[PDB]
Amino acid sequence: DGVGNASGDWHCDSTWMGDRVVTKSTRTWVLPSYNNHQYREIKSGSVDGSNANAYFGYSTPWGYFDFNRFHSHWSPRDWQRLINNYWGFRPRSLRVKIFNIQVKEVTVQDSTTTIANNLTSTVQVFTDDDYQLPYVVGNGTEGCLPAFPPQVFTLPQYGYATLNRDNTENPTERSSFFCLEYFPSKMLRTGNNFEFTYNFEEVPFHSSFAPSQNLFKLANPLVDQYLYRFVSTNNTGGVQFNKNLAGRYANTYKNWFPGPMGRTQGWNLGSGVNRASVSAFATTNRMELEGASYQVPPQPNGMTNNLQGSNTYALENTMIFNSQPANPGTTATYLEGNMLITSESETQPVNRVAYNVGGQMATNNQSSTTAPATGTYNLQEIVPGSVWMERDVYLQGPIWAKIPETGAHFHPSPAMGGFGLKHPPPMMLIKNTPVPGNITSFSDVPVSSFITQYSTGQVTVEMEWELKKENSKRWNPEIQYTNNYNDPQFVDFAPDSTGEYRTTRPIGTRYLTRPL
Amino acid sequence: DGVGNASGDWHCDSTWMGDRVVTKSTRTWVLPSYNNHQYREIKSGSVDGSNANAYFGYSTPWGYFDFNRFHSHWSPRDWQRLINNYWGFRPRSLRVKIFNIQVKEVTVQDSTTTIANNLTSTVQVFTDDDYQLPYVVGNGTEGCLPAFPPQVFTLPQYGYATLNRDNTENPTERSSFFCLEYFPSKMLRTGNNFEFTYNFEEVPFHSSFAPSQNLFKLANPLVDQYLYRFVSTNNTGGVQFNKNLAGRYANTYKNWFPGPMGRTQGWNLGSGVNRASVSAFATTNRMELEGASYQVPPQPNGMTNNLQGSNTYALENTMIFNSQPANPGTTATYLEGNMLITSESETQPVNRVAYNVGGQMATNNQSSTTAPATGTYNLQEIVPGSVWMERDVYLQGPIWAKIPETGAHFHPSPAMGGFGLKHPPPMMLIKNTPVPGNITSFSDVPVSSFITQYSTGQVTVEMEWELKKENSKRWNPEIQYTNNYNDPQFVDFAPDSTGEYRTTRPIGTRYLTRPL
Amino acid sequence: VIKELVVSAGESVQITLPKNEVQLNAYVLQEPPKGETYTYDWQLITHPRDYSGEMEGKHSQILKLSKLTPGLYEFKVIVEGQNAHGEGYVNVTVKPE
Repeated sequence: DGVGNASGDWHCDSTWMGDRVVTKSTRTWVLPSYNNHQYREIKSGSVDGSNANAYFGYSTPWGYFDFNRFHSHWSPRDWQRLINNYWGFRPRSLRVKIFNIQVKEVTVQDSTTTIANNLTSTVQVFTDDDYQLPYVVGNGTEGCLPAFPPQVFTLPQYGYATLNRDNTENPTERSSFFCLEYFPSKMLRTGNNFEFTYNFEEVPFHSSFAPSQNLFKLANPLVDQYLYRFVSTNNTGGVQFNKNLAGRYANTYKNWFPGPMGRTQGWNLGSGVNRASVSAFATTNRMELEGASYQVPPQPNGMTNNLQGSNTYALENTMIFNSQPANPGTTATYLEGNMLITSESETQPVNRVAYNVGGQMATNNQSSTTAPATGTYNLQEIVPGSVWMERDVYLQGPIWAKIPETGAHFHPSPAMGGFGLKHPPPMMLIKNTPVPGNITSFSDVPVSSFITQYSTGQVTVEMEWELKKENSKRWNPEIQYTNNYNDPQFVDFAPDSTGEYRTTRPIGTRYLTRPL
Repeated sequence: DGVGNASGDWHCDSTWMGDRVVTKSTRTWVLPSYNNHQYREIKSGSVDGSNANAYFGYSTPWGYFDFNRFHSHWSPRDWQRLINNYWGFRPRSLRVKIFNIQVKEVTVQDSTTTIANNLTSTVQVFTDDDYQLPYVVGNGTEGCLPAFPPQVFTLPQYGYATLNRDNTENPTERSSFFCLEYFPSKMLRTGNNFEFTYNFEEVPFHSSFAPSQNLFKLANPLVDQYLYRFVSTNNTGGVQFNKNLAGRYANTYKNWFPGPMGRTQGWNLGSGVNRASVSAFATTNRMELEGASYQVPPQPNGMTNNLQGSNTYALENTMIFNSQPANPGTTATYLEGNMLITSESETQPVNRVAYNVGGQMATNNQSSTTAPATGTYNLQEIVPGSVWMERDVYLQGPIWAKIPETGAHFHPSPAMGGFGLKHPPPMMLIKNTPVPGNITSFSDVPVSSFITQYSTGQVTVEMEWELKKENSKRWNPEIQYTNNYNDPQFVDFAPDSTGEYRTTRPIGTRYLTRPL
Repeated sequence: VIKELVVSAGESVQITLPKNEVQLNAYVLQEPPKGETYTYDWQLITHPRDYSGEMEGKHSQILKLSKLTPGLYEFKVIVEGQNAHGEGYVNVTVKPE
């Protein structure tokens, strides 16, 4: 209620309750006064020789809350207890609560930066629950809540890129500008707090199970099919047929088919017999959209890199995390030992691999003169009767994404993994209100001299997850995420002597196994 | 409720109410920001030539409250009124209450350390009442509430040592990491307080009485036993018997037996005829546990140093306190005049002495050729029909300890004395919330620059003690703890001209006397 | 900013009863100028349990010390100058008869 009273407590826990788990998480944040309290016009042309990077947009002084990663809510033990016990999970509700606001004021006088707090300065928070702003949350950007609870994170500055003109930095007449002070926002002093509740829409469970059985090997290898296959022609043009035998899965009749494919390049990790000195930009899979051509990693769902125990990965198809957060705007050439190169090997009985051709189809009509000929294709889209698996979600990866408000779409599983939401959690924007400096006269030009200041405080996020319980009559034990290190020099998913949070490997969800 | 109102009063008293005494005690504490708000990896190898000292563990920024000593609750007069009037005591309830929180902020600018308080900064307190953390309280460590109420103490930093690997500093795959911000903690401003109640489980009373009668001398010396003893054999092999006479306790039939024993070395205090220039490390009693060998003072219950009025003590068996608190990490060679070397002479009718052999047993089978031979043993464990006395508790010593969560145990009297608790008082952890400094840009790396700050405040602890009333038909007066000094140069258990709290001698509990 | 100096005088002294009356010097490195005045601060940090107390801080180079029960004595001396600040320790170990 006032300055000498706590406006909320530290809730950071998890409570497994049957087929349901709430996951609370309080973090501490810092909000810089971005742009010195003004809207700016960020724009760029073709950098790196590509006019795909040309954008037009606006950068606001508003910061925002991005709790759209799984480690922001899940400890690695509560993640381990999830992915080794349950076949699925999906979010149900959400409860965000910003509290203990305190706003300092830096006063650099003769290089003595005194930092004191003003009790009177406010903080604006609104939530965009009519979805009228550019939703920039679900795009794999930084500025998230940290994985580790005693880390203090700075809130990312809110910008958005509108329509540019002809792949330049210049706008078009459809390019918009959203003023964010034209939205009603709650003014928060140091004794006020901002609560917010949200209920997720009906989404499918994330299929956190690996297949126990190949897709083209769903018949039993004991009894044989009552269907025959064309095998050959005789010395005349008379066709000949053979019975599909029992375990001959290469030529049985299939009833279901794998998912989409676009053949990406496969690069060897580990030892590697890769091509030396490849500038890997000019040969990636691009998807040209209204002018320029864009790299689109990862490719849409229905494929996999990395078959099984092979060091060949499709690096265009994968999600490559770093081990630690990096400095912004770095041009460092990281190697294999720095990254978390993340495999989708668990879905190979259903999905086709991305560094191999998917099949072959007949190219000509045969005759007594022309022999039959086939040709391999590098990409195949949705066929009726297809079945694929969605992208695996990770502890270090995004939870949701917003479906773009277009006319139509085909089934909206995000390519980066997670939950495709039509009405996602609304984007909580926040800024410091501008406090003017010493203004002694009237002028019609607006104030450009402000008290330089930042605010800080805590935020708690309480999600709730409906879980799909495992129910299998499998006899032998399964593979599960065990803590298996040979001679650990450090405890993983735990700090070090420096005090930085050390993660080494990404953690999937498909560890339970389930027959098709 | 707010900054200008006291959030609790100074309760520090004791209220004897029949067979019950409540003992309140308020102290003032200081909490430094330990580790600069981060988890670290403390580890060590073999120091002092011993790989027993090799540990792996983690050090938290959390401090904790350790009121697990008897002088934290008891004045020496209320301790004197206890140990001279009652045969037993045990804790019943507990009530801890942290209040009057105020958090300063040190700002060293040009070597002028200005210390001002911020009204907005918080303090996290949780209590670990599901016992999920490593309980480090009952282990004889420093950082307790002081004996003397106007002393201000600093809260000890919370660390714990997990499993290392092969007696090195490296971890094993079973070594855990407990994040303490993954526990729900109450955020406390300067107008908030933290209350906590606790009820102790059913424990036995501490037997605060000395025996009035020897264990092997429980018969009367007037009438003689109806049981005979084998005394000798004649010139043939014919056995001969004699009646056990009345007061001949060296050869009567015994019904109860003394406790465990492990023979320790006995060293002479006072004048001393000790062996000169002994490096006393290589000849102590060790107990090798999973690799390395550990000194284990004091040895388990059932023995005593110091028979009666002799200057020979078993220094491996005793509890050696200092007179004053010492600086941390000191390598000073203290002498007899500095220490509080604490005798267990009061329990010698029941317990065996630790610098003598406990008995002798037959080593061979006799014959007409071989004579009978016996051999002294240096250690004897639990025999059915044993009876020993527990370790005496002291005014300067620990109250409780936690039984380790293993499978099984034998009757859990702690070797350091006190009350073996299965569910001990939960460990009240506390830290300062991190307030970030001047952060002007977004970076994905967590904040490492903080406002350097400490907090201070008061804590009151209200225990409640059920007492066993003395009821004896002894005629003559007893020995009691009297204030007996010959020419005092200072009042003991009271300050001096410097103002430091002067204690000279440890105070037991066994002063009442009671027949077996 | 205050600079440093060196305190070195022992650190064992190892006196023995009955001859308990000892005094401790305050050797300073390096060589001070004749204008710089030093202030000293002798503090008793450990002493035996039967110690009476006649050592109170002389703030001088000479530390008188009387009525010593046998045990370990530790003195934290604090040497403070105009732009110089050092400190030292001394273990006086009094043995009985």
